[PDB]
Amino acid sequence: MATRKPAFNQHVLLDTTPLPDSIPKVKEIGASSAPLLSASFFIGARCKDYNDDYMQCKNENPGRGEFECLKEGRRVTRCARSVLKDINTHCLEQFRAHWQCLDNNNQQLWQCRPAEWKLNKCVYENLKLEKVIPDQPKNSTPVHLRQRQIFAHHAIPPWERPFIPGQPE
Amino acid sequence: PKDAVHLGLKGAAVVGGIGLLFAAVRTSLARKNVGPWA
Amino acid sequence: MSYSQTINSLVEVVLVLVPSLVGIAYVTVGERKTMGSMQRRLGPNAVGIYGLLQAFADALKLLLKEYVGPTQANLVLFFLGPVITLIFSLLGYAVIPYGPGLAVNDLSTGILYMLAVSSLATYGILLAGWSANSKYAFLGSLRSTAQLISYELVLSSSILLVIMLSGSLSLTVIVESQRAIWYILPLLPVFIIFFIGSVAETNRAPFDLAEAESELVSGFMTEHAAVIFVFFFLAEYGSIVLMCILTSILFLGGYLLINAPTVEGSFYGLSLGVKTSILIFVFIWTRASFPRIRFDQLMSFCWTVLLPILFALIVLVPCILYSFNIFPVNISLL
Amino acid sequence: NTPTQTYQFPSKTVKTDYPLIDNDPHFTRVIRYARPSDYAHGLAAAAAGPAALWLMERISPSQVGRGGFAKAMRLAGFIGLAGGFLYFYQRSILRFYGMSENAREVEMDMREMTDRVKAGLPLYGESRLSPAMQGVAARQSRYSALFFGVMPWFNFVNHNQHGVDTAKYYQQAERELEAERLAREQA
Amino acid sequence: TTPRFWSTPLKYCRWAARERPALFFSVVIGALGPVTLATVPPLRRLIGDVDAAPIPLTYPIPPGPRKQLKGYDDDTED
Amino acid sequence: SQISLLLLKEIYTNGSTHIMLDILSVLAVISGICVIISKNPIVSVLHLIGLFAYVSFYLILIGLNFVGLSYLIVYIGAVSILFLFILMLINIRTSELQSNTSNSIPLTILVGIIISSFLFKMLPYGVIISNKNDLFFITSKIWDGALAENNHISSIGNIMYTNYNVWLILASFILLLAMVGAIVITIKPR
Amino acid sequence: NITLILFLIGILGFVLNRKNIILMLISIEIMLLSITFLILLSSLNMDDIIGQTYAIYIIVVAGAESAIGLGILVAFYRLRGSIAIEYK
Amino acid sequence: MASGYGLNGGPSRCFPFWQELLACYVTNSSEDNPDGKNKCIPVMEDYYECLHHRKEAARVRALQAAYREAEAKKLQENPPTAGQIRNLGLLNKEEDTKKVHCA
Repeated sequence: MATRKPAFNQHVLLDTTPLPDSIPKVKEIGASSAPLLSASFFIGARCKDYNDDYMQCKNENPGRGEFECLKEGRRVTRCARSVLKDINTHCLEQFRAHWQCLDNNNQQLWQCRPAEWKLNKCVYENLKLEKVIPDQPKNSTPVHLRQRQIFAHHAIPPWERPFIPGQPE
Repeated sequence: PKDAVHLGLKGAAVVGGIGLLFAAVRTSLARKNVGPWA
Repeated sequence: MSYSQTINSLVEVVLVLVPSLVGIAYVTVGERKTMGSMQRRLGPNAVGIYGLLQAFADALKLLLKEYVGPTQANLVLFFLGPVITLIFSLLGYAVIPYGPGLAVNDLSTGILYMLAVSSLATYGILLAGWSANSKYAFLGSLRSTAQLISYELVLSSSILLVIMLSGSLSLTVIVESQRAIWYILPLLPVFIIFFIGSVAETNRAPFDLAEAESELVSGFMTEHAAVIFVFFFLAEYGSIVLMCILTSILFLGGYLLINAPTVEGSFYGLSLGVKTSILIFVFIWTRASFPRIRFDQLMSFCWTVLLPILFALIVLVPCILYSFNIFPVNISLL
Repeated sequence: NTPTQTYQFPSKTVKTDYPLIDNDPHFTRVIRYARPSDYAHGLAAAAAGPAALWLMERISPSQVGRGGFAKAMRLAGFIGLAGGFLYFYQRSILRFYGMSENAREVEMDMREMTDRVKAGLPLYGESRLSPAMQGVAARQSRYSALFFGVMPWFNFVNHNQHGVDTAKYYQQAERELEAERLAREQA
Repeated sequence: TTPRFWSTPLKYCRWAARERPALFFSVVIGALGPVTLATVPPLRRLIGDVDAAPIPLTYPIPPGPRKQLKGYDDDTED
Repeated sequence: SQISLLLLKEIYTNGSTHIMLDILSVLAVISGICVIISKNPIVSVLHLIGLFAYVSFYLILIGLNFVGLSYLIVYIGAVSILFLFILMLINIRTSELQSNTSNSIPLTILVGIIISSFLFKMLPYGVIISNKNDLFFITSKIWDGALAENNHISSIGNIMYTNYNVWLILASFILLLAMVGAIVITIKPR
Repeated sequence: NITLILFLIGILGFVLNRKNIILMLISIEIMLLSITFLILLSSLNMDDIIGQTYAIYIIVVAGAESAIGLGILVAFYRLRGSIAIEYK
Repeated sequence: MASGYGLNGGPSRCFPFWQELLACYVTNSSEDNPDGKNKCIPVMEDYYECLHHRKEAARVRALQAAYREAEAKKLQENPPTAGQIRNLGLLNKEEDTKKVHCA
């Protein structure tokens, strides 16, 4: 259906018809918005090649990406389920601690920095995955590793410290 | 072979229709109130 | 959601309108009691304890006072103008954030919404004054039109300098952006100018030309009595508070602090009100300090002093932003 | 270091007498590649306007007040300076547009650019602006000195979209890189 | 009385500041912009102040051929 | 047997009703009529600002928030100025006596129908829609085109000063000529 | 459809107007409004920001026209003394 | 539309159809052959179809009348209520989903 944002939508239309047997089935990701934002930088750190392969396939078949790149899409869904399972079997308390703060904080990452710095160190030492943001200014300390967040309503506590992989306490 | 009697009315409706608005323009430019049915 | 859409909308509107209409009544008593203190007087202290029921007696007295429709007056317009001014003045409270997004409409373009609603309400003053078909009300309405040709560009110019820093046009985002610094520090000349225009925008003294009592008898509202007069008073005093809120939104960090949601949400509400109440005081202090300016001189002041300076800032300010690499991202973030 | 692609963007082809070097040259190149004749003509053109208003004053006075003619000279002085600079810029850029005899410009273009190749530095240089913003800049200024009579415009953006296949510069430098290595061998 | 700029520019700039400050200081503030644009950027990069990279506003499609990925295929679903 | 198509009412997140566009549309035509049939030039200009307000409210309800607010912001100041010129240049009383006849009704009907019939085909399917088997527009969601959704005021700003800056430069010249010309012809001579 | 109806009001309010020249100048403002509305409604149907850009430039020149008109109207009134259009 | 700039800051939905028509004309029409542009006719109708939607409006009208007349005539057993539709794909409402999908 159209990508226009609706202004007079009073109804919703569904379609109980399933994808044909010729297309392999993929169990869809069951995670909601707040968990997916807390795991995004770990999805990226593990599924970049698959994510990058899907999008390059769609740019290789203009106007036909939906129908001719289905295998890549199943591959991204599977790759991104692996991280979700991995975070669950190894970081379950910290992961919930982070995306619950995110739900109460407008999904703003700067508003939940102490929960991210705990979840990230649990992910780094268990799933060996590390949050990387490209082209951050080199002079300035990265914003996700800054002790003081200027846009945070509750000030980051002095005891809570940022997590940098490869550095001990 | 063409229906002259049928054609001519069509020829009259076209040209005569133009004179209808030239008549309406004359009524509008009138300086005295006579009414729409003028 | 958890309960009905209509009920949530219902109680939110009530929580905005009712406390504001109560707040409007107390600004009128507070101004009368504040000037009196500056005037070595008391102000209202006998209509209710400490005079805290005075605005209600004034309100109730007028709704029981006889309306007059002058024979020379275009009567449908004689009633339409005050009704337009009141409705369109009170609409401006529908985009005020009493917290992050805690507004009746968290619109993406709430600053343009406020300019549209204020401009439309001044047209009621113009219409009501003309409609009366009496000399002083006619002279009052012409001054109000001269006054909007004076302050409207000034506010629109001033706000565009705030939008260059915020990058949003949404009232909450501008407040969120001030968690870095209040905009009264880097934009100090703009804050003075915007405040000056707001006083002119509200027809408050020293710019009370449309309703001047020492030059015209009541200006545009001279034929207006009973409820029509009361519509114009609630519009004016509701405009004062709204412009003080907006000045606090744009330069003083808005709600920024100087059961658990309730305790936190209260601090935002107090913080906005404290900063608004200080600016409400500055209005009353200003009416008590200065003579009335002459309407020729107000037009010349806005058009040869204020605007020339504001156009030069409009050039200067983005040049500082590009130079220091500080153009704000215009995406949704705060 | 061959890019393997030397015509990334579609460009307008114009029927001109001389070879095309650059349809959107940077302002510094237009000045740098200007001939001494271009300074001479532009300076004479700038002198022409106030000298015209002087002769009109001498032959046919305006009967203006005491300080009006000096005021008019200042305007005529500026307009001739502005008109003569546009004249001087237009004379050099046409040699870049292939719309004037440009034998000197072609060789000093082939040297400068093939120097940039062997230096590894970008032919047209580096830009603070985003790749799309560069496109808008190239599509606003290419062949834009043809409109100088109406609306002036100068390229201050270092972009890579100049209308010419860049292969000849690479195809050239490697030959200067082939001969340089061989000359070093016999030493 | 009032000086003329072209006769005595400095005496005019003093007169303009004292007697017509709102107009004269509009020209200073406005002119200060193009002075800012010509001086701050060179000195900022001089002192190592580096303009930040543009933030992504569209998915960054990688260049080059596809990487021939093995893994996460249909068999792995169960 | 098989249902296969589910029509469900949207609980929340639903849009406005399209009934209001028919209210604004009729009021906008009513108000347009009264701008020209009214005997008093001030009710005529009052209907004028009402016409722009209904057109602007229509524009806000279809999601064109900036242009609708920008229309109302610019045409209220404009109508206020037009009010100001009626007071100075028109005798209100003698104009309310400036009664007109309907000798021009027959011209109205012919001129009305002939233009409307001709320009009804010139307008496209996108607009002539919604003039017992109706069509329903269907909308869905994308994520690649939603990474940084801009507001229409920002979408215009993204190109008003680079891709289409010639229109801005020409626009500025028209405003300059109006600022110089409108003052050259009305300035006090001294 | 409101686009045609509005455009016909402004055309006849310009040609059938027997009151005064400010109402002449108003009816031009109505015609331009209807055309802008047609352009704004099409641009939403075709996902085009260019139509809104075109609309905004018809507002800026429609205000330039109405300022030049009111300026010329004042000049004419100072000398004629009536901007009333006279029939019979 | 033809510009390339849509309402959200992203590209216009009919831009790919406009670029194909321009690409087709430039790469088929020439001075040697005036009639290469006849290859551009289907490409031209598609650009108009993405703009006005008359052909997709005509298909949905046909199928929608065919569809309703079939479901109306078709035997009816039990209507899935709106609440049941609202419970499709939930966490602990397996019974409702099975009824909706008739599985």
